[PDB]
Amino acid sequence: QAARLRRRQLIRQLLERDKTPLAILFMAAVVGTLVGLAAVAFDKGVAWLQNQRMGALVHTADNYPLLLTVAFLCSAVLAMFGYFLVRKYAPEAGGSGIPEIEGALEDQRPVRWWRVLPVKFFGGLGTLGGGMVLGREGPTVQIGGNIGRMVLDIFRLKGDEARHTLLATGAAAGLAAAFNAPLAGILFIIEEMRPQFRYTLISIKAVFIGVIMSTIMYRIFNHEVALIDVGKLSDAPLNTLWLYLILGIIFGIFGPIFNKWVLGMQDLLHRVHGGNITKWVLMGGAIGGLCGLLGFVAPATSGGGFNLIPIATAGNFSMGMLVFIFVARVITTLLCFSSGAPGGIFAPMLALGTVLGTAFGMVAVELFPQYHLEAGTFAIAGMGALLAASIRAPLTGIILVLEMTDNYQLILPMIITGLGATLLAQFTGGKPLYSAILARTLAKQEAEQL
Amino acid sequence: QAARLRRRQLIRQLLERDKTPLAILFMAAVVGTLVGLAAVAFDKGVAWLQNQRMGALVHTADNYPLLLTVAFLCSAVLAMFGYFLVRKYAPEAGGSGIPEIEGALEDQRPVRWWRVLPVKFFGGLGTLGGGMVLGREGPTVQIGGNIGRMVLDIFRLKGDEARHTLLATGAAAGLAAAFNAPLAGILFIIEEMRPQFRYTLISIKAVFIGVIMSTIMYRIFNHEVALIDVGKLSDAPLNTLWLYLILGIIFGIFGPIFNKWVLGMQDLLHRVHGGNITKWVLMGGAIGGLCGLLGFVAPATSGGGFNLIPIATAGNFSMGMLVFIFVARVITTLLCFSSGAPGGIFAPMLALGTVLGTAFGMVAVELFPQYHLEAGTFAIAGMGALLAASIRAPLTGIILVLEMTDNYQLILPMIITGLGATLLAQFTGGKPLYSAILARTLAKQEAEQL
Repeated sequence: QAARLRRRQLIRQLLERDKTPLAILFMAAVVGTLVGLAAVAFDKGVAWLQNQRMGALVHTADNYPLLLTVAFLCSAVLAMFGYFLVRKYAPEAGGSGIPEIEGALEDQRPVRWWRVLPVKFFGGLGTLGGGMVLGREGPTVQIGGNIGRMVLDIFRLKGDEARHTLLATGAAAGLAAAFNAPLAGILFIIEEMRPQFRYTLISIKAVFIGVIMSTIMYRIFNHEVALIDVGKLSDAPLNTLWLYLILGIIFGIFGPIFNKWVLGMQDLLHRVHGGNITKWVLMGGAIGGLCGLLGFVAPATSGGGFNLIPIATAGNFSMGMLVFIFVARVITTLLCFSSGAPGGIFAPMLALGTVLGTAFGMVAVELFPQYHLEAGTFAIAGMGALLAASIRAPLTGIILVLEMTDNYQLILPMIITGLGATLLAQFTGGKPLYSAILARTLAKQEAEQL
Repeated sequence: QAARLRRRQLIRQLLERDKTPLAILFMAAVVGTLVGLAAVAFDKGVAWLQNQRMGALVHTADNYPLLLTVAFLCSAVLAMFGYFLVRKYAPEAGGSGIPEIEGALEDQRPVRWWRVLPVKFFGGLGTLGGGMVLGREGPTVQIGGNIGRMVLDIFRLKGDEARHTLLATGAAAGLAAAFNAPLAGILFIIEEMRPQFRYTLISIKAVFIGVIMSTIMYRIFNHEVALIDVGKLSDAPLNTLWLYLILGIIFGIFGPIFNKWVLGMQDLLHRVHGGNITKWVLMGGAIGGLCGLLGFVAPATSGGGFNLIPIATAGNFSMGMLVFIFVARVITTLLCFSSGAPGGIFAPMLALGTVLGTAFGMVAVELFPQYHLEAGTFAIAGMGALLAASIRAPLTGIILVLEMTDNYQLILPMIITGLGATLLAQFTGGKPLYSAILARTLAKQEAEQL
C-alpha cells in the first residue's frame, strides 16, 4: 500500500549512492586550499604582531610604569582597530563566527564575503595579536565559510547542494587548519554545524577533500611544530574509570553555568555603551589593553591559552596557582569573547578545561594512592570536557583532543568524561552555546522587523 | 514568504536541541552492556572452537592423510551446522547482517530477534570456529541490532525515536565490541549505517552510552589483549604523499571489481544448489572443510585475518608470498562469504587491504631510495582502503585503522589513500557493497517473491 511505494524509491536511491558531481569536488578542492592558505597567513600575522608587541615591550626595559603604559597602549590600539573595523564595516563579523556560519547552512544569515573577509581577517588579526584571550579558530572558520561562498559566487555554481557543500567544506577546512586536526573538521561539520533538524545534501566526500587540501597547506608552512606537546601518560585501568565519570559530572554541572555567564555578560556589556560606535570602540580598547597588560604582569591569564596546557599536565602548578589561573582566566575569557571581539572560544575552553582537570586530578592523586594515579591523565580527559558541556559537541571534542595530544590509551577516560559532561549538562538545563547564540541573534533579528 | 515561519520554527528548535529522553539513555546503556556480553561470549566461543579444532589434530597426530581428513571433518561438521541452522530457522542470518540492520533502520526487513539471535549466535559460532575466512564483525553487528530490538520489545518502548536509536546503539555496540574500537562504533552509525536519504531521529548520546558500556564489558573480559599490535612506524614526510595518492587510485579501481566479484559469485554459488536445503548445507560443508584444510596446511590464507596483519606490516613476507596470500585470500573470502555463511566481510577486507598496501610499499621502497620509505607505513595506510573503496565508508575506515593500530602520525597518508580510494571507486562506477546487497535483497523481495 505504501511500503510498495517507498521500496522502489529506496532501491532506486540505493543503487546509485554517493555520486557527487565532479564540479562540486573540484570547487571543494579549491575551497580547502584557499582556506588553508588564509589560515596560515592569519596565524603568521597574529604571531608577528605578538612578537612586535614583545619587542616594543623589551625596547624600553628601564622604567616599569612606562613599560606598563606602553603595554596597555600597544595592546589597546590593536584592540581598538579590530573593534572599529568590525563595528563600523560588518556587524556580523564579531564574536565567534560558528553561529553566523551555522545559521548560513540553514539558508538564513546571508554570508557577505566582500564585507567579512577583510574585516574579520584584519580585525581578528588586531584583537588576537593584541593579546586578548580568544581562539584563532573562529576567525578562521568564518573566513572558511565565506571563502566557500566566495568560490561559489565567483565560479557561478548553481544548485542547492553546491552552496551547502561549499559552506561546509570551507568551515571544516577552517577547523582543520586552525588546529592541525583533519578528523575534527569533518566530525565537526557532520555532528555540530550541519542543520540538525532536517535533511541537507552535504557531500562528505567533498568535505574531506577540503580538509585534506587545508591540512596540507597548513603542514607546508608549519613544519615540525606541535601546538600541544604533552608526553605519553600512563594508562587508566578498569578500577579508575569512575573517577573520570565523576569529573564528567563536575564539568556537566559547571558547563551550563558558563553558558549562562557568557550569554549574560554579552548583554551586560551591551548595557554599558548601548550600541554606539565610539563608546563600543573605547570599551573594547579598555578590555584589550587590560588583557595586554595581563599578558605581561602574570602572563598566564592572557594569551590564547595553548602555552599552559603542556605545563598543567606534567605537574608544575601549585593548587593556589591553578585556582588563581582558573578564576582570572574565566574572568578574562568571559570579558573578551562576550564583549564583541572577533575571536572564538574553543581555544579558551580547551585551555580552561585542562586547568579544571588538573585541579581535580591533583585532588584525586592524593585522596587515595591505592590506584597509583597521575594528575595529568585527568587533565587530558578534562580538556575536551568543557568543550563537551558548554558547546555540547562531545564527539568532536574527544576527536580533537585525540588529534592534538596523541594519547590514544586514554580514549575510554576521554569518552567517559566527555559523555558525563554531556549528560549532566542536559539534565541541568544547558542549551548548547553555539545554538543559543544563534537563536538569540535570530530572535533579535525577528524583533527588529516590527 | 515562508522563510519567516522557517525562522520561527528554527528558533523554537534551536533552543530545544539535543534533549534525549532519560528512558532512551538508560535503555541504550542496557543495550550496550548486553551486546558487550554477547560479543565477549561469541569471541570466547570462536576461540575455544579454534583451539579444540587445532588441538585435536596434534592430540591424534599419527599420520598425514588421517591428519588432513580429521582437519576436513572437524571444520566441515561445524560449517554444516552453521549453514543448516541458517537455511532452516533464520534465512536472514546468512551473509554479513549489516544489510539487514541497515534495512531495519529504514522500517523494512524486520528484525526477528527470537530467530536471528540463537541462529546467528550458534551458526556463526560453528562457521567461524570452523576456521572460515569470515569476519567476527557481521555476526556481532546483527546480534547487536537484534539485542536492541529484543530489549525494546521486552521493555515495550513505543515511539519512532526509540526503535531507530536502540537499533543504532545495538549495531554500534557490536562494532565497538568486535574490534575494541569505541570511536568507529559511533562513526559507522553516523555516516554509513543510518538512513542515508531522509532525516531520522538517532540521538548520538545514546549510541555513545551503548558504545561505552560495550567497550567496558569487552575490556573487563579480555584486557591486555589487542587485536592488532603494530609498532610505532616511521612518519611520512610531505614529499611522499603522492605515493599514498597513487595507492588510493589502485584501491579505487580495485574496489568495484571486487564488488562485481562478490555480487556475481553470490549467484554463481546459488546455481550450485538452487535454493535446496540439502545441497546448500552440503556445498557449505565442502566450503567450510576447504577453509579448515587451508587453515591447517598453509594457514595464512584461512581464518579471520588478524593473525597475518602484524606480520605483513613490516615483517618476513616476500614479494612472492604476498601475491599468493592476496590471490588465495580473495578466492577464499569470495567462496566463503558469497555462499551465504554467517560471517561478515568487514574484518577480512582489512587483511586484503593490508596485503595490497604492503605489496605497493615494497614496490615503492625499491623503486626509489630517495624518500627513505617503509612498507609498514603503506600497510597501515592501505589497511582501511579496500574498506573505503568497496563498502565506501571512508571516515570509519580511517577511524578504525587509527583505533587498532595506534599510529596518528600517518593520518594524512590514511586520509589521502582513503579519499583516492573513494574517488576512483566513484568515477569507475561502483556502488557501495553494503547498500548494493540491500538493494539486491529488496529487489528480490519485490519482484522474485511477490
